[PDB]
Amino acid sequence: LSTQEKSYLSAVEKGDYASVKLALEEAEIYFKININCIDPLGRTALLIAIENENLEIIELLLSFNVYVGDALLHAIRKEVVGAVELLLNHQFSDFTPDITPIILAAHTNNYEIIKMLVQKGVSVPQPHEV
Amino acid sequence: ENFKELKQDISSFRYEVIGMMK
Amino acid sequence: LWMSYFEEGGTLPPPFNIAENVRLNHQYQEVLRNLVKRYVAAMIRDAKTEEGLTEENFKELKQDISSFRYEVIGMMK
Repeated sequence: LSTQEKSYLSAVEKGDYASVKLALEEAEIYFKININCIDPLGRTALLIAIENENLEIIELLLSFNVYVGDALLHAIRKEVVGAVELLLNHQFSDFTPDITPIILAAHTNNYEIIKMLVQKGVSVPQPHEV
Repeated sequence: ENFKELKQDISSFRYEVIGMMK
Repeated sequence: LWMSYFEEGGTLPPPFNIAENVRLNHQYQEVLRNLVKRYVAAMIRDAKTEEGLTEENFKELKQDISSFRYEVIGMMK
């Protein structure tokens, strides 16, 4: 949680573009900061970007190969649509280890997201009957 | 969850315009 | 009621009535850490978003636009 990381997280949250771009540029050359830092509330850059729905920021982050984790599930849970399209074509969990993307999508009615997942091809287990 | 997005969009627009004019 | 029929206290109907404690705190400590993490994440961070809007929000949202307008108008002259 160095001051450069705090400044960079604030830049991502507010929505400044040039600042985050040059920060990702100058981060690699020196290794003085980490792009995968964690907020005191457990919110890396990708999570907050997804929450605010900044598609350009999201793509920029993706291009520089940031760790994904349950970002797909986080985007599904918050009904963001285009982010799902971006996130498909590419150990403190939050959801129980028994949730697959189609299941969590079905939990929250969303015709678009469900129709997008189904075409890729998934299946849901049929539990044993008693 | 709606107010936050609506505010940050304005903020980002402001940054873009201000930075692009200098 | 149920808990009364667990220990080996009476075990008999009426008519016929004639390392270990220093170490185990470790696992429970770990479990508390994990549980508090889960709770604070999923109860007072994601439930503080579905509340509602009042005028305290509208005023800020309006004044931000006004300030942006002043900045742009003044900077262009």
